[PDB]
Amino acid sequence: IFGFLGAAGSTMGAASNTLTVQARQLLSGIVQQQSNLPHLLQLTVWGIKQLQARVLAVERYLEVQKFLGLWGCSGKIICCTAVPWNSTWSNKSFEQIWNNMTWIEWEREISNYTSQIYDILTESQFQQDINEVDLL
Amino acid sequence: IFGFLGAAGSTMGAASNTLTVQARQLLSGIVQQQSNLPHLLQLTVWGIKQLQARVLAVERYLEVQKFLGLWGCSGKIICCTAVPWNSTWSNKSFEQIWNNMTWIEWEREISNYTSQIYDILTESQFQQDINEVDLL
Amino acid sequence: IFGFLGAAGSTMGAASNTLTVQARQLLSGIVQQQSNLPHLLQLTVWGIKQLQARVLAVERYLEVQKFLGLWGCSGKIICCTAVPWNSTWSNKSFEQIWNNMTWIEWEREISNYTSQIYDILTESQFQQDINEVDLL
Amino acid sequence: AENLWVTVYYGVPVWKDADTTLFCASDAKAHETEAHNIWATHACVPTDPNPQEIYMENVTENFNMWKNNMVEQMQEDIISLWDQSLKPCVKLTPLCVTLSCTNVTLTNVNYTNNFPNIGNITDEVRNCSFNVTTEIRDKKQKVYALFYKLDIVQMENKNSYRLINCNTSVCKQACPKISFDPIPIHYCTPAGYAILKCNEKNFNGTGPCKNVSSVQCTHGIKPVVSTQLLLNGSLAEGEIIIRSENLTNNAKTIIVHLNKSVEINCTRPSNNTRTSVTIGPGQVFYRTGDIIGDIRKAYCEINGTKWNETLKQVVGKLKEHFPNKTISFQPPSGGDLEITMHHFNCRGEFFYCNTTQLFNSTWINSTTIKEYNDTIIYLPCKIKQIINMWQGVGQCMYAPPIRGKINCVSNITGILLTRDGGDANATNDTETFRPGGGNIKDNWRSELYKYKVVQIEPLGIAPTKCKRRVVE
Amino acid sequence: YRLINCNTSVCKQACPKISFDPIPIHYCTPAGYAILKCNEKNFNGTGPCKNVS
Ligand SMILES: *[C@@H]1O[C@H](CO)[C@@H](O[C@@H]2O[C@H](CO)[C@@H](O[C@@H]3O[C@H](CO[C@H]4O[C@H](CO)[C@@H](O)[C@H](O[C@H]5O[C@H](CO)[C@@H](O)[C@H](O)[C@@H]5O)[C@@H]4O)[C@@H](O)[C@H](O[C@H]4O[C@H](CO)[C@@H](O)[C@H](O)[C@@H]4O[C@H]4O[C@H](CO)[C@@H](O)[C@H](O)[C@@H]4O[C@H]4O[C@H](CO)[C@@H](O)[C@H](O)[C@@H]4O)[C@@H]3O)[C@H](O)[C@H]2NC(C)=O)[C@H](O)[C@H]1NC(C)=O
Ligand SMILES: *[C@@H]1O[C@H](CO)[C@@H](O[C@@H]2O[C@H](CO)[C@@H](O[C@@H]3O[C@H](CO)[C@@H](O)[C@H](O)[C@@H]3O)[C@H](O)[C@H]2NC(C)=O)[C@H](O)[C@H]1NC(C)=O
Ligand SMILES: *[C@@H]1O[C@H](CO)[C@@H](O[C@@H]2O[C@H](CO)[C@@H](O)[C@H](O)[C@H]2NC(C)=O)[C@H](O)[C@H]1NC(C)=O
Ligand SMILES: *[C@@H]1O[C@H](CO)[C@@H](O[C@@H]2O[C@H](CO)[C@@H](O)[C@H](O)[C@H]2NC(C)=O)[C@H](O)[C@H]1NC(C)=O
Ligand SMILES: *[C@@H]1O[C@H](CO)[C@@H](O[C@@H]2O[C@H](CO)[C@@H](O)[C@H](O)[C@H]2NC(C)=O)[C@H](O)[C@H]1NC(C)=O
Ligand SMILES: *[C@@H]1O[C@H](CO)[C@@H](O[C@@H]2O[C@H](CO)[C@@H](O)[C@H](O)[C@H]2NC(C)=O)[C@H](O)[C@H]1NC(C)=O
Ligand SMILES: *[C@@H]1O[C@H](CO)[C@@H](O[C@@H]2O[C@H](CO)[C@@H](O)[C@H](O)[C@H]2NC(C)=O)[C@H](O)[C@H]1NC(C)=O
Ligand SMILES: *[C@@H]1O[C@H](CO)[C@@H](O[C@@H]2O[C@H](CO)[C@@H](O)[C@H](O)[C@H]2NC(C)=O)[C@H](O)[C@H]1NC(C)=O
Ligand SMILES: *[C@@H]1O[C@H](CO)[C@@H](O[C@@H]2O[C@H](CO)[C@@H](O)[C@H](O)[C@H]2NC(C)=O)[C@H](O)[C@H]1NC(C)=O
Ligand SMILES: *[C@@H]1O[C@H](CO)[C@@H](O[C@@H]2O[C@H](CO)[C@@H](O)[C@H](O)[C@H]2NC(C)=O)[C@H](O)[C@H]1NC(C)=O
Ligand SMILES: *[C@@H]1O[C@H](CO)[C@@H](O[C@@H]2O[C@H](CO)[C@@H](O)[C@H](O)[C@H]2NC(C)=O)[C@H](O)[C@H]1NC(C)=O
Ligand SMILES: *[C@@H]1O[C@H](CO)[C@@H](O[C@@H]2O[C@H](CO)[C@@H](O)[C@H](O)[C@H]2NC(C)=O)[C@H](O)[C@H]1NC(C)=O
Ligand SMILES: *[C@@H]1O[C@H](CO)[C@@H](O)[C@H](O)[C@H]1NC(C)=O
Ligand SMILES: *[C@@H]1O[C@H](CO)[C@@H](O)[C@H](O)[C@H]1NC(C)=O
Ligand SMILES: *[C@@H]1O[C@H](CO)[C@@H](O)[C@H](O)[C@H]1NC(C)=O
Ligand SMILES: *[C@@H]1O[C@H](CO)[C@@H](O)[C@H](O)[C@H]1NC(C)=O
Ligand SMILES: *[C@@H]1O[C@H](CO)[C@@H](O)[C@H](O)[C@H]1NC(C)=O
Ligand SMILES: *[C@@H]1O[C@H](CO)[C@@H](O)[C@H](O)[C@H]1NC(C)=O
Ligand SMILES: *[C@@H]1O[C@H](CO)[C@@H](O)[C@H](O)[C@H]1NC(C)=O
Ligand SMILES: *[C@@H]1O[C@H](CO)[C@@H](O)[C@H](O)[C@H]1NC(C)=O
Ligand SMILES: *[C@@H]1O[C@H](CO)[C@@H](O)[C@H](O)[C@H]1NC(C)=O
Ligand SMILES: *[C@@H]1O[C@H](CO)[C@@H](O)[C@H](O)[C@H]1NC(C)=O
Ligand SMILES: *[C@@H]1O[C@H](CO)[C@@H](O)[C@H](O)[C@H]1NC(C)=O
Ligand SMILES: *[C@@H]1O[C@H](CO)[C@@H](O)[C@H](O)[C@H]1NC(C)=O
Ligand SMILES: *[C@@H]1O[C@H](CO)[C@@H](O)[C@H](O)[C@H]1NC(C)=O
Ligand SMILES: *[C@@H]1O[C@H](CO)[C@@H](O)[C@H](O)[C@H]1NC(C)=O
Ligand SMILES: *[C@@H]1O[C@H](CO)[C@@H](O)[C@H](O)[C@H]1NC(C)=O
Ligand SMILES: *[C@@H]1O[C@H](CO)[C@@H](O)[C@H](O)[C@H]1NC(C)=O
Repeated sequence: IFGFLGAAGSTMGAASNTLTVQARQLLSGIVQQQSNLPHLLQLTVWGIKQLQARVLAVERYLEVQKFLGLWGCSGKIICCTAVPWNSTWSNKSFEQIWNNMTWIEWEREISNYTSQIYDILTESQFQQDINEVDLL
Repeated sequence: IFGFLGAAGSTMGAASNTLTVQARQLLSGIVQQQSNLPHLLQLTVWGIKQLQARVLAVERYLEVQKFLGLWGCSGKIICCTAVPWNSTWSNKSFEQIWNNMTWIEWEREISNYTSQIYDILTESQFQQDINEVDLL
Repeated sequence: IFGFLGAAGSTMGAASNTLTVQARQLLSGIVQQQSNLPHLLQLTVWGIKQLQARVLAVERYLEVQKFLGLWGCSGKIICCTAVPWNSTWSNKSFEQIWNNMTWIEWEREISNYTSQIYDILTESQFQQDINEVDLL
Repeated sequence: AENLWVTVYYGVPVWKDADTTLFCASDAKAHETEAHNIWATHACVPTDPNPQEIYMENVTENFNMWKNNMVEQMQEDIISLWDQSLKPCVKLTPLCVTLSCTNVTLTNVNYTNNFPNIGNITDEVRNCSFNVTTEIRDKKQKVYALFYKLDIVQMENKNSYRLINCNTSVCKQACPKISFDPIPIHYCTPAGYAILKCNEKNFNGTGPCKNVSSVQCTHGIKPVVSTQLLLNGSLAEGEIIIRSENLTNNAKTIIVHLNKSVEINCTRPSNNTRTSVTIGPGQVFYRTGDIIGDIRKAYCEINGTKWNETLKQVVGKLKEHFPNKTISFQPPSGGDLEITMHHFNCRGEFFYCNTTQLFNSTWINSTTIKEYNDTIIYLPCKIKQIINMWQGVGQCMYAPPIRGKINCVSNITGILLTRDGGDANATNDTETFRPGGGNIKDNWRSELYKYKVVQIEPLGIAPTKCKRRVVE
Repeated sequence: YRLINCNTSVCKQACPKISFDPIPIHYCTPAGYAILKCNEKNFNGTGPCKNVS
């Protein structure tokens, strides 16, 4: 098994079996402890910076949840929807991707159309539900 | 074709087709950036007024998430529960509602029944799967 | 009909139909109000504890969501996955548990096998979902 | 059997002990009076008019005093409120100069309305005319003021005095527009936690409680401060309670809680006059100018027979923990001013009431009744203006003079005791108790003795017969 | 003579580094709140605005 970020350089396919370890560590941390011992410990410089950490912790988790909340499969690790490729964001075939290209490098290639990917993905989830309302 | 709050004045029927555009902007905002330049930079009133802004952003959004969680409609822009309207809250026929009854004044008409609809829906979800936990 | 936390001492089987009462009061309290009436009230020692109070409310509720998110039972109250229970944590029969032993005692009774179990659920969810991608 | 599968729940009523942080919640009616109070300032969230007292019957939880974490948080809160309530106020650093005092001569009244017939206030105050600068720092002027003897000490060279505090700290005077009125405070936990209240009547201090009642948050808590006797407390309902973690141990205090109240009646019958003298740029000083008219030491009146009845009751209750001993009371045996006194603040003025004759008794077997008729008990009480409510954690403070007449009644709940050591054969089957003592925390542990913060863990888990369906 | 305000309260001398020039400010609400702006021209104190954006 692998630990935190234990396969960031491994191939696409072999890095698809270590997703669960990183999902868990996205909020768990030592910041939960208030202080070793609680003058004015509330406004102490070591206290004002710690509070900033806790707020940044939830906002970083909430950011991912909100996007994954809208895409219609909240509460799952892996998930596929019904948006077919236009095949111009990445014109590479299957085995050429999942075998020998890596995750870190792959994001750079597609990082140029994500703002046009997140929006189009959300509309599909909304579109599916509209057809369902007038179905039954 | 409509921006933020674009169709808030439009009729019931044509307003639903712009629910997503008013949903992507519940957390994203100007607060993402740090500052013009990072005295009491962390202790100025805007050093705490900004912090008060961030904590209200997550709390106000995530409050809505709580009600979506219980009703089972998590991860769905449009949901479909099984609470039968008993015509007591409002007995306008379906045509009279979705034709030219605009959104902003719709649920103000039902405003005396929010405190009970938000409770009866929770029970309906609870009774659905208690039958399921002893059926599988 | 019960009150909040009103059946903790009751038997587990008869306390399995009042969970919505507890689940409905994780955030909805009194902290949501800003102040009774507005010289920089945001820095008074009384006013500096709401920040500790407010961020503790969310940071305690999110931990619940994170575990519910991964297990696939997100957006439900009484869910149930398909991971076997090999009885090494508790080998008591069906009737010996549900009807007679209370909730608090049961939680204490397996409090030392939780961390192993919490890791088992997520892995069961993940590898199950890998089948789906390897199915179509 | 083979069909036992994990079934995660959500919303299970399961709690585990922990420690959290609370916040003030003042009463709606008791707030918004343009008072600018110290404890329950305007920053408190309005309370819930309809608190829920949800009765978890069928259960048991282990409470504990002397370890309830809530006392520390609210003690720190009181300290912080007291400290910040003096920051906007003015300092008194130009006053640390030598004084040229003189014992008082005045053409005051002689009728004195001598009903108390205890004593007029000669030698209790000193006419001291010092000499400090005006707004322009190059000019100094002679101003006279009246100070109590407790605020004045002599270093050397008799007929030349000085302020007491000027070798330890500087005491900012209270801003005259803020009062010390004890407003009820409701401590409320953030959403996600809960507060458990042991509802038993005859509740002894520690140990399990089998009648737990849960509330969203506690009732009003009086932030009143006192040294030798509890003031305006909450009476117990069952009977008189004697609270101690180790009655055998004598290293600590003993909290006595009553179920029948006793009313105290203490007042200051003489006027002082408020005259303001500037000291520098934008800094003003309020001094007792010259007393006129009635002159009498501030005294407290207490119904004697009620005191005798309460003493009989508490002796009867302590008669079970010391089955054969003889119980008697003695005045405080010495130490600093507060313990050797009765300390309580009313209407912006601090009092130090002797209260010696309240602790002079010896109860042997309750064989003979202390049959006497109703005579009110009158006890002297000095007045001090340079206050130090805490040793070194708080800020030394100088209450401004208050003019007119001060008359407030308190209505007493709790008494602080302390056992005394001894030998096995040397003792004459006798144990003596002395009142006084106890820190500020000992006052609050007599009120927060029923609540314990808990944290909710709504993640339940238990085997069932489910099996999640597969997707084809 | 003496200073008029040296006796009533305390007076400070502003450091020359800080400038009193009014720089334009844009007030902006946290995410989850909208600002309504009436674009009607002849709009006095109150009254409904039917041109708000
Ligand atoms: C245990 O519980 C016991 C039961 O409650 C409790 O006993 C009660 O204690 C409270 C203490 O607050 C008592 O209430 C006070 O009574 C005061 C009596 O004052 C006498 O002398 C005055 C002259 O100085 C007279 O004017 C006055 O006549 C009238 O005054 C009141 C008018 O409403 C009224 O209460 C009187 O009965 C009478 O009708 C009386 O003869 C009273 O003065 C005091 O009022 C102050 O507090 C009010 C509430 O905040 C304010 O609304 C009011 O304006 C007063 O505040 C002013 O003074 C404060 C400093 O003292 C300032 O902080 C305020 O800002 C305000 O200041 C203005 O006025 C100043 C001049 O006074 C001026 O200098 C300032 O610049 C500013 O302009 C209050 O009502 C109550 O009577 C007690 N109960 C009984 C039955 O007697 C006991 O205390 C508890 N135990 C402990 C330890 O606390
Ligand atoms: C509270 O009042 C009591 C009186 O009821 C005070 O007790 C008396 O205090 C004075 C001095 O303050 C004592 O005077 C001298 O005391 C010495 C002590 O050894 C004694 O030997 C001398 O003969 C002389 O009397 C007095 O004895 C003492 N007791 C009585 C019955 O008068 C008490 O001091 C007052 N409280 C405080 C804090 O002062
Ligand atoms: C405001 O109401 C007017 C009512 O006339 C709407 O105008 C009509 O809109 C519907 C649907 O868009 C059309 O079918 C009609 O032909 C329109 N009639 C006229 C006379 O304009 C108008 O669209 C509404 N505002 C918005 C933003 O939809
Ligand atoms: C406390 O626990 C006892 C233990 O059983 C409960 O006693 C039962 O209560 C039910 C309630 O209707 C009765 O039907 C049973 O006959 C009682 N006895 C037994 C042996 O089950 C008691 O009800 C519990 N109290 C609460 C408030 O839950
Ligand atoms: C306290 O001392 C002051 C002065 O130290 C006394 O004030 C004096 O009063 C007499 C009588 O009218 C005047 O002639 C003096 O000029 C005053 N001295 C001043 C103003 O410095 C005051 O009377 C004394 N009070 C008491 C009670 O002894
Ligand atoms: C306030 O002014 C009086 C009047 O001058 C001072 O009293 C005398 O001051 C001189 C000046 O040093 C001394 O030499 C005298 O010894 C003082 N008189 C006495 C009887 O001692 C007074 O000292 C001034 N106040 C203070 C605090 O010094
Ligand atoms: C737990 O304590 C409560 C006290 O709040 C008890 O409830 C009271 O019982 C007495 C019995 O005579 C009634 O007169 C009161 O009306 C009840 N309510 C109150 C608010 O006092 C309760 O009985 C106790 N538990 C048990 C098992 O006896
Ligand atoms: C207040 O508490 C005292 C004792 O703490 C009660 O006095 C006892 O009352 C019971 C019942 O009335 C008697 O059996 C005892 O004999 C009393 N004690 C003594 C020493 O005589 C008193 O009754 C309580 N007050 C109220 C109103 O209940
Ligand atoms: C508290 O004490 C004061 C004075 O010690 C009491 O005031 C007296 O009240 C009686 C009757 O009301 C009058 O006859 C006296 O003239 C008052 N004396 C003074 C000095 O004011 C007051 O009544 C006491 N409080 C209570 C509740 O009894
Ligand atoms: C002090 O308290 C006692 C009782 O605690 C009071 O005595 C009672 O007084 C009332 C009316 O004055 C009588 O009806 C009772 O019969 C008395 N009972 C006893 C046991 O004496 C006494 O009056 C109080 N003192 C004052 C000054 O009010
Ligand atoms: C002070 O002690 C007395 C002793 O009884 C309390 O007086 C009673 O208070 C309640 C609450 O309003 C009233 O219903 C009673 O009528 C009062 N007694 C009398 C004889 O009238 C008083 O409550 C105590 N002080 C506080 C702040 O609770
Ligand atoms: C500060 O000084 C000014 C003037 O030197 C004071 O203003 C005058 O004060 C006198 C009383 O001493 C009044 O009779 C005049 O009417 C005031 N002038 C005006 C224009 O009204 C001022 O009061 C002083 N303030 C302090 C705090 O010392
Ligand atoms: C590819 O995506 C772009 C948007 O980034 C879209 O405009 C285009 O139509 C897509 N390609 C095809 C063939 O539809
Ligand atoms: C996969 O990429 C590596 C270099 O990263 C390359 O050597 C290899 O030939 C690639 N595989 C194919 C089939 O092109
Ligand atoms: C409909 O449900 C509401 C729930 O708030 C209830 O008040 C009302 O009486 C119900 N009417 C009927 C006819 O059941
Ligand atoms: C339908 O609603 C209208 C207005 O709310 C009311 O006047 C009418 O009586 C209702 N009809 C029925 C059958 O309840
Ligand atoms: C459960 O295990 C314990 C010891 O591991 C044993 O004593 C008990 O009999 C077992 N019970 C069942 C029902 O298997
Ligand atoms: C129920 O549990 C109690 C102890 O919690 C035990 O004494 C009793 O035998 C149990 N009864 C059954 C039927 O399991
Ligand atoms: C868990 O740890 C405790 C702590 O010592 C130990 O006593 C216990 O046997 C372990 N197992 C269980 C089931 O409690
Ligand atoms: C039963 O499950 C536990 C997981 O906590 C595991 O440690 C143990 O080895 C399992 N027993 C068997 C026989 O597989
Ligand atoms: C002040 O009182 C004391 C003690 O009674 C006395 O010795 C002194 O002489 C008095 N003052 C004057 C100025 O005499
Ligand atoms: C009052 O004070 C004077 C001193 O000013 C003193 O001589 C007298 O003894 C005191 N008592 C009476 C009753 O006058
Ligand atoms: C508390 O008092 C009860 C009353 O009888 C007694 O049984 C118990 O031993 C006491 N507990 C402690 C810890 O002193
Ligand atoms: C106390 O009140 C005023 C204030 O100085 C005073 O004039 C009056 O004479 C005194 N009261 C009495 C009853 O003499
Ligand atoms: C109370 O008792 C003491 C002695 O026990 C006695 O001297 C005193 O007079 C009694 N109280 C009253 C008011 O008589
Ligand atoms: C009260 O008076 C003195 C105070 O110290 C003390 O010696 C005495 O024993 C006490 N009791 C009586 C009845 O005087
Ligand atoms: C009080 O003392 C005794 C005992 O009760 C009694 O004889 C006496 O007359 C009483 N005093 C008065 C003034 O009534
Ligand atoms: C309504 O608001 C728009 C905003 O640009 C403005 O141009 C227009 O003149 C206003 N009035 C009408 C009638 O559109």
